[PDB]
Amino acid sequence: GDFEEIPEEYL
Amino acid sequence: IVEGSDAEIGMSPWQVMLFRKSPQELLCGASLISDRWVLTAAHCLLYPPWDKNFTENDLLVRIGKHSRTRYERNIEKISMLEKIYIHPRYNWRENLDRDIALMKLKKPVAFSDYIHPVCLPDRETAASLLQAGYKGRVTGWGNLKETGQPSVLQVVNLPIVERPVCKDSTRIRITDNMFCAGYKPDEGKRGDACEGDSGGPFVMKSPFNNRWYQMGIVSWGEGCDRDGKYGFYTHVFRLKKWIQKVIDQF
Amino acid sequence: ADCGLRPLFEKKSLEDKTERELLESYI
Ligand SMILES: COc1cc(C(=O)N2CC[C@@H](O)[C@H](C)C2)cc2nc(NCc3cccc(Cl)c3)oc12
Ligand SMILES: *[C@@H]1O[C@H](CO)[C@@H](O)[C@H](O)[C@H]1NC(C)=O
Repeated sequence: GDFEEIPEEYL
Repeated sequence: IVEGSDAEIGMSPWQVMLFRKSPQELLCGASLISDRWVLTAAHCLLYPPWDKNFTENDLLVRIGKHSRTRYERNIEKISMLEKIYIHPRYNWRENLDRDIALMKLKKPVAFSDYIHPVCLPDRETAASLLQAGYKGRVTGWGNLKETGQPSVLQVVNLPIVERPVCKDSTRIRITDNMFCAGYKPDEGKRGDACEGDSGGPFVMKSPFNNRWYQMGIVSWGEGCDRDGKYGFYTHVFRLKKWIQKVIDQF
Repeated sequence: ADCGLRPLFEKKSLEDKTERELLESYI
C-alpha cells in the first residue's frame, strides 16, 4: 500500500 | 501526466481523485462541477474488456488534493458515492464514444481554498474556444511515463489539434463527441496524459470572463506522449444535454 | 455562480505560472 491510510470513518 | 510539471497549490481546485478501496489505489481522475456532482470518464467505472465494473461502494471521491499518496489532513475532503450514471450510448466496444459518467455524492462537499467547482461550457464557449491551436490544460496523478508515479498533482498545457490530423493519427474511428490535443513532432514541446489520468479535466480559461471551463474529459491515447499520437478527450459541450438531464432528473 | 474562479488565483487576482501560455494561444 503506497497510499497513506484513510481515516476509518470513510472506509 | 507525461512531461508536465508539479501543480501549484490550489491551481486545480475542482480536481478529484477516484480512489479504490480494497485495494487502496488510484482509479482515475475526475472533476468537481457542483457541491454534489462529480464528472469522470465512463471507462473509469465500466470497461468490460479490462474487467472493470465498479459499483458505488467500491470507491471514494478525494477532493482538495495535492499529494498523490498522503492523507492531506485538514485540506482534502473524502466523499462517498450515492449513485453512478453512465452515458446510455457510451461505446466501449469500439472507440470510447461518449466516454462520460456522473457521480452523485451522498453529502454536499464544503468549498474551500482547495475545493471549488469548474464551469461547464455552453454552446458559445465551445465555439469560441474549441479551435485548433488553442491550448487547454490537463491535470492528474497518473503515470509519469508510458512504461514512474508523481509525488504531487501534475499539469500540462496542450494545443487542440485539427480533426483531420487527429483522425490520421489512428486507425480508430474518431467521432464528433471527441477532440484531440497534443504537440506534433515538429513542434519541439511534449506532453500527454497517461495511465491513471483518464476521467480528469481538460480545462480552458475563457478570455471573455476569466473563468475556467472544462471543455474535455481525459479519455484515451495510444500509449503516452508518443510522437505522432495525440490524446483523445470527451467533448463536454456535445454531451451537455445528457449532463443537464441527469442533474435535473436526479 | 462562482464556477471556474479559483480562490487562490482569480478570487485574489493572482495568476498561476503558465495560464498566460493558454491566453497567448487564443489568437
Ligand atoms: C479503455 O481506456 C483506454 C483504452 C486504450 C486503448 O488501448 N485503446 C485501444 C482500443 C480502443 O477501443 C480504445 C478507444 C483505445 C488506451 C487508453 N489510454 C487511456 N488513458 C491514458 C491516456 C493516455 C494518453 C492520453 C489520454 Cl487522453 C489518456 O485509457 C485508455
Ligand atoms: C456490472 O455490475 C452491475 C452490478 O454488479 C451489473 O448489473 C452489470 O450487469 C455488470 N456489468 C458487466 C459485468 O458488464
